Amino acid sequence: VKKPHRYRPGTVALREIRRYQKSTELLIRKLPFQRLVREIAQDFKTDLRFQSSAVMALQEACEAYLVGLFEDTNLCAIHAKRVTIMPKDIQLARRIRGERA
Amino acid sequence: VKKPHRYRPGTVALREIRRYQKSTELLIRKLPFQRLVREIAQDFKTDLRFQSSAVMALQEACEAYLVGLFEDTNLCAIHAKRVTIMPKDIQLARRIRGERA
Amino acid sequence: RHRKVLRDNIQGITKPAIRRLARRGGVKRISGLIYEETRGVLKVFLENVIRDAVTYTEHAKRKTVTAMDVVYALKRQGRTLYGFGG
Amino acid sequence: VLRDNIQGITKPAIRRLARRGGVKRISGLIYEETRGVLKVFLENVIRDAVTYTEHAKRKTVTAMDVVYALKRQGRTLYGFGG
Amino acid sequence: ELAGNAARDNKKTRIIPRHLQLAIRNDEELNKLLGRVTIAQGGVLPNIQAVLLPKKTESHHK
Amino acid sequence: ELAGNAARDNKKTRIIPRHLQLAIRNDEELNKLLGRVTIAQGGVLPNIQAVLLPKKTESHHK
Amino acid sequence: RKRSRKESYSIYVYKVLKQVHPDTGISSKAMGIMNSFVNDIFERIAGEASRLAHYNKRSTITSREIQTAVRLLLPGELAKHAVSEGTKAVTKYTSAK
Amino acid sequence: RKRSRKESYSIYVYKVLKQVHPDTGISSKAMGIMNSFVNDIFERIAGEASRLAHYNKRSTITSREIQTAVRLLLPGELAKHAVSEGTKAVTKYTSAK
DNA sequence: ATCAATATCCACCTGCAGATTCTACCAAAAGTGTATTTGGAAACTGCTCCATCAAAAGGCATGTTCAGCTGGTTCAGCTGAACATGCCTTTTGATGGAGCAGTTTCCAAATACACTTTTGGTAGAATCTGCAGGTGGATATTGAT
DNA sequence: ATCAATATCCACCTGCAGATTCTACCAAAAGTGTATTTGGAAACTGCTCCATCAAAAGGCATGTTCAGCTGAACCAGCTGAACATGCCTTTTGAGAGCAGTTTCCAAATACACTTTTGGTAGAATCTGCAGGTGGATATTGAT
Repeated sequence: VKKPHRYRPGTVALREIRRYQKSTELLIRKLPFQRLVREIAQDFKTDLRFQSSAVMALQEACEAYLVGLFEDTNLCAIHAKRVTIMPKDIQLARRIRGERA
Repeated sequence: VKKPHRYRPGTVALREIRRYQKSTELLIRKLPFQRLVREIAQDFKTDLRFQSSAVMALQEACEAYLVGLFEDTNLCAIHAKRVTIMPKDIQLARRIRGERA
Repeated sequence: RHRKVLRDNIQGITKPAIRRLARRGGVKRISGLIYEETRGVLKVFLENVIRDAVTYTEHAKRKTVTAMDVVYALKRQGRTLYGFGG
Repeated sequence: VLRDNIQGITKPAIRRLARRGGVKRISGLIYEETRGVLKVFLENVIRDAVTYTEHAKRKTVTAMDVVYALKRQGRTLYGFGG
Repeated sequence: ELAGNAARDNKKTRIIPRHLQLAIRNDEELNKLLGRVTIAQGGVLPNIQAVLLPKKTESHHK
Repeated sequence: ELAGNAARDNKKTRIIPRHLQLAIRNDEELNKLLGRVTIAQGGVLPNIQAVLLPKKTESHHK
Repeated sequence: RKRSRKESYSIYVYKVLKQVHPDTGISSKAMGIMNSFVNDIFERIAGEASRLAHYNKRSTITSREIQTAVRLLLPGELAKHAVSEGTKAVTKYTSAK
Repeated sequence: RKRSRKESYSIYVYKVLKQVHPDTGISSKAMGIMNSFVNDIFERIAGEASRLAHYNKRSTITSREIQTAVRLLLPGELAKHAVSEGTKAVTKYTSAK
């Protein structure tokens, strides 16, 4: 070949969309998440221990929350006639759903 | 003055804003709202009667809900670099709040 | 005569009232199309609420809808209301 | 080296999450914001969980504590008991 | 306490609902606790977004 | 029942959670009942917003 | 030999699944999901029934309270079919004591 | 002359108001609002405390459970101040019977 | 249109972790009978809902005028998806041994329940004043010029 | 910018519609006493969890590269705000239904004891499915 084969922008991203939409495995790595949780809980109470299933539960809850947010965010972005998401989109969605924080 | 006095566009609305935000009186007239309530109740059960305070309470709830909706609407509008609200904004707001339609 | 006041129905909820409500929401400039959609939205909300109220009414074997039923119906939809009892 | 440990949640994992949301294009500034956002959610959950844990005068955190703390934020969870 | 302060702002000696709404919405924590509550006859805050207000460069222009 | 229909549709004889999520979200009424529930290992529905997809003007145009 | 006892709704789910689709199995995780689901609906309905009974100063829960709660919580046609099933169940049970 | 008796929390609120801002009154409607507010908070706390009791197989609801519920519902410094008031109050109660 | 490159679906097909079957028990469901508690069908009382017709006050359906917003176009940057490459944080997979989840004993600390005795919280009838409303006039604000 | 128009802010006055305060009582709070529970001290076990190692391997960090995207300028046009008005819709005031109590009881339903008894823990087998193996398509982009 004279040049390397190289997909155009969007195609491979869309391929990844369909792949991850077809499967269900968790996307966050186990160990870093474990260490994060342990550090925060340590900040609240010391020398705690964690069942594996509680960590898994937090994992599932976080990923579900994130995907829900990004979905509504994407709608907000499309509303402004763009395709690239930006922080103010997230802030808008989070302000409307009442998770103001 | 030969010319009748005339305010520039975008001032009497502001005057309305300050007047209605300083006060708390209900904006909608009672009778058509009352007739609407009775008409809608008829389609579920017949020969119902309504206490006045129940209708007043419903009116308050409706106005607060719509007021909040217009706030969220205007934010959705401002995100699109407009000042005029339109239906697709409303549809977006209701999609984000998690309601049905 | 066909008067049927603007429909003998919701269309008596005139434009300037909606305008006033939009003014309370901070709005400055409104399109003509808002009005109809708003009415539809309002209708939907009312329907659900009234249904619940009437259901409470049906449980106690009454034909007069009370304030308390409405308050509870508003509570279940996450729109708690103060100032009309409980 | 560790970077306050939130950085274990790498960029491409966030990118995969966004992909599952149906998003095509992501700005480089999202990631940092997302991290902060995530932290808040977790913090709230864990607080509630630990509080339940503290009431039983236990030192081991159980899944059920998390499930209840999620239930109270209106994000009810199925599939981990109770 | 908050309601009484808002009452003194309007030179009224008797607390009315408007004052309670102002008290709740201006304190962050209560607003979180009562985020999904409607105060009857409460109204809302005068908050208008800066963008929809006229141009502050409306001055000496010849 | 709905899950088993989806199972036969994917040529699998044993039920797993993905089937349940597919069954719930594809029915309007159950979606309303379970709009704020997370099924573990459930994933999401396939859905791409129409406007983000490339144009169908991808063929001989010369 | 000291050992525990954990209750669940596994067997009943299994019966129903064999009744509607005799030649088909289900994993344990999905069974867990169904268990959580059942428990959640049980909690919701009982809570609503309680609130109704308290507002009318009646100290007893009957099928009527459950029915009202169902019509409030569940939407439309689903509520109708469920009400019909429950009504048939009660009428057969009271007939065949 | 059937003469009813509808209870409320009005008078206590009025006392507190005269304690904190002596030269000030309050209408009836606002008092009704505050009454509904108190009722709401009471219901939330009691429900939460109940669930806490059931999860740990305890049949007594104690001050500890109330404390836990308050730490859950309320944010930060408000929780701390409320807890401090409660602890002071229970400490005074336990001694000076 | 055509044809090379990469990614994706589909026939054969095998050993096993998870699924199902099968024993053997005993912690939950029914029966019998009883003691205790209720929701709902008759009387009765006092708010307050049904929604007409004159007379009058003030809000809207219509039409008219024009400034300033929408939303289309063109385009100069710019920035973020694809990708190769290395290498290096994690994956499986074992092994230990400390200690919390959880169990059991049992009785000292905390509460229902049943009675009696104060008592203050709540209708209802007499007094108050802050604010609605009115009256009037100085200053702030829009805008023509 | 300066001056006219004109709404808004703000002083001063009166009375009455809601606020506040007095009074005679009955549902409710509280003190005894007992019985009846119940949750924390004490004592133990055994499953599951926290700190280590070793051989890969698959994912992250970093560094190039270019197609395609996000504002900024500008503007034809449309479309929705500001006022005259008249005109017409909305406010106000002159007996029986039904919510709210009360009797009081035929019916409903908790609770003590036994007798079963299907449900569950746990050992002992099945087999569909996570992998693999390989071939045939189906998108995609270059040209």
